Amino acid sequence: MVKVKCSELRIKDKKELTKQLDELKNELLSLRVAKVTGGAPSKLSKIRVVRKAIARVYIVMHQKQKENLRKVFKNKKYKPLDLRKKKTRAIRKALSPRDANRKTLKEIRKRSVFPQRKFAVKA
Amino acid sequence: AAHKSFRIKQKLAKKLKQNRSVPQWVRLRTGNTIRYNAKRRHWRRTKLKL
Amino acid sequence: VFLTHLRANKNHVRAAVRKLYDIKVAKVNVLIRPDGQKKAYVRLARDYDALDIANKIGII
RNA sequence: UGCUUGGACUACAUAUGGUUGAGGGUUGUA
RNA sequence: AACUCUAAGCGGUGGAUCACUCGGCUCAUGGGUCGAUGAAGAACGCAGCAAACUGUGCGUCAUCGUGUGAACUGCAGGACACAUGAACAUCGACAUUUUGAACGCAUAUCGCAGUCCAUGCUG
RNA sequence: UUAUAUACAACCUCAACUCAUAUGGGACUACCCCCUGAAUUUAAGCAUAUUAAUUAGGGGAGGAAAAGAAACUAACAAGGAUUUUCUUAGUAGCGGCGAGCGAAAAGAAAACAGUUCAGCACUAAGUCACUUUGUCUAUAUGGCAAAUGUGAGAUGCAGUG
RNA sequence: GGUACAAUGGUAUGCGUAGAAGUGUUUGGCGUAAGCCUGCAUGGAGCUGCCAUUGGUACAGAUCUUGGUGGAUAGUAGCAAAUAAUCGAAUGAGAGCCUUGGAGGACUGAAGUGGAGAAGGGUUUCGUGUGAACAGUGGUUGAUCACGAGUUAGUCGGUCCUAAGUUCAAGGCGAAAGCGAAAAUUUUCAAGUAAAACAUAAUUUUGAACGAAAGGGAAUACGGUUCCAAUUCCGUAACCUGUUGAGUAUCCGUUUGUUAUUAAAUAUGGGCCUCGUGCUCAUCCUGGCAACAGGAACGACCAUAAAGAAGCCGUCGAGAGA
RNA sequence: AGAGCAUGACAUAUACUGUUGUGUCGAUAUUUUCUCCUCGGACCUUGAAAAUUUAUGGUGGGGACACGCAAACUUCUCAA
Repeated sequence: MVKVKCSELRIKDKKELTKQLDELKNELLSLRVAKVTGGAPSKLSKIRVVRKAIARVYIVMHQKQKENLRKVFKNKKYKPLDLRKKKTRAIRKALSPRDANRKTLKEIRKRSVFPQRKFAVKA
Repeated sequence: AAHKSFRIKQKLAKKLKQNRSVPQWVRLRTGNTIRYNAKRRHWRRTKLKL
Repeated sequence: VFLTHLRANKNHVRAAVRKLYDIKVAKVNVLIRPDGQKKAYVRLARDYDALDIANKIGII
């Protein structure tokens, strides 16, 4: 065969991804039968070859659907907690810098009348 | 005991599968040092305390 | 006889072998082996004779 | 309706609102 | 050619001595990052042949994308899947079982629920 | 209204929810803050003392933490937040004045950074949070405006100070 | 003052796979001595003299520490409790074992050494294979070692209920941890509705949960079957729980078969009326004097009663098993 | 189901099985087993609880009507 590529799995449809999922599932079911009934080739080692072939149809189906939810939970505040930036717990709480460095009107008025002047000293 | 729980039967199962020898190809790998199994228990000489 | 997933509750195994092998079941019994794997003795009905079903599975 | 199977949810303490309310607690137009 | 004494030689028993060192220790430098978005920890599973360690979570000794550009090896088997990419790193994607602060109630129990959405069997 | 006999209202004190949104527990151990607090030991015995305002126990954080811009020194010709090192100094003091213990100002360095409230004759609540609607351009606990929609707010929000 | 060990800084135009360190030795020596140099033998990749400066720097002792070893001793240490084996055969490299089967003498003597369970154990079970080690003798066998397998439930248990008790719930308290509290804390803290009216309306607070494989607690037995499982598989005959469905406590006097008499028919009475078919009345079951009976014959809530529900020693009678 | 079972008479070679007979009377004593029922005793000792279950009673409320069509979460019988 051809190694099933995530690069070429991505151009498929929603139907063809889960219709390729069951027929690789059915192979692994038949190779699971043939492992203990004395599989007559020295190995039908397509166990690992189709075991990882379904992991990638899964990966591609799963990130074709989370990237679609991220398209719907654009423009809405209160997106799900999974489509929301797990950085660290400390970083998510600690005054989002859009008001960690906002300032009082008394300090914006001390700011605009005496700037640090730029000077040099010797004779 | 012949009336056990599900959780003692799975910890008894895992110590049962772990009571194999070392496969003998493993001593054919390159620069190998594993000779015997060092975590073999007998049922009659070392108890499990479960 | 099958080896099944350790968390399959006998309405799984009855429904699994219908979907996979196009049969019907009289009775399922269920064991958990002393190595820790769940068996399932799936007695078929009287119509689905298990020798026609065994060689179509792949076993003898 | 009917049994199974899968999923979402159902802890506590708190803040701010919302919503339903209690009280011969002070009062008011009648 | 009793046994004994002593010496050396040879053989044994033993594992010192010396020479090694992907390990320790000590000093210094740069950096600042866990967790109710489920941490640390635990448990059990997962490999063609594997018990441990290491890795992982039914997508289970791996994993998208990248980098590099021919291996992996104990033995098979395939690599026609460089030449549209092996094996490795790297890792930003998806994912992460039962647990655990552990959050329906319990738990020497895989015990007992509720509410709700679906499907799979009446009509 | 309230012979607790028709409503009606508004507050105030308190409830309830699988309400909307959020927040908190637990881990680590070297350093850090808050607490609690011994005895061995030494005194050639031993009780105060010492060990020690320490081991152990408890709690809380950060990449540092704590401290910090004077209710401080000095007695000068005066200095000027904090913290660290050197010196002061094993000094002044404290002590069965025994064993022992024991700082600070000044001086010399490293580094340097300053400020904000409450409370007045501010002299039109001049403020804020939501929510919705336009509409910016992170996959934004964002940006602006509209309705000033609903609330916080006169038991005091902003600006000045 | 001198000598051993290891290093660092210098130094020796040092030494070394043409054999370094180490070790061995009747090679020859030197030194009062610590020690040193040397030959040969083994060994296989590093090391030494000098000046300085050093340091985890020199062992016979510590009932020293770790390891190894000797005698004692191949043994007058010992392998003597639980009565006892013997014949012949086969297998085998080898047999007193456990290896087997046959015969035979014995023991346990059923309060057992028999047959099953609960704790606990965890694969030890079983088949085949087997070589060392282990079975304090042997071993052809094994609870050893290798490989393969094996544990089936609506009825047996768990699970459900509570006991003694326990864990938590904010009255509380404590610096906190947490009470080696037992909180009983706690505005409506709990229920209730083929669900209402001038409060919809009647009612209750000890919250909650765990804690019994011997207490309480629905339902199954036989015959057969395996190398290995059976109240579980197989056959046969039942049973319980839940949910639907069907049948079946009300098949009249009038008047169809029938002139009334009746027949279909738990089955009418009344008064009049042409009799009546006119009119009107009527079925949430019957029997027995009773004790109580039958196939059924108002679980929708309150109330009360009973069952669950019980100890120990005895006991006439009955049945079962033996 | 001369069931099944067991004892027993033949027949059929592993040639993949059939068969004929039996299984019947009486009566002991089991203070020594287990159950069931009865009736007692000792006690300044009086010998669990809850789920669960049933019967009754009560006020309302439900149904039922003869010229016949019915019924019945029906405490009845069966079925899926």
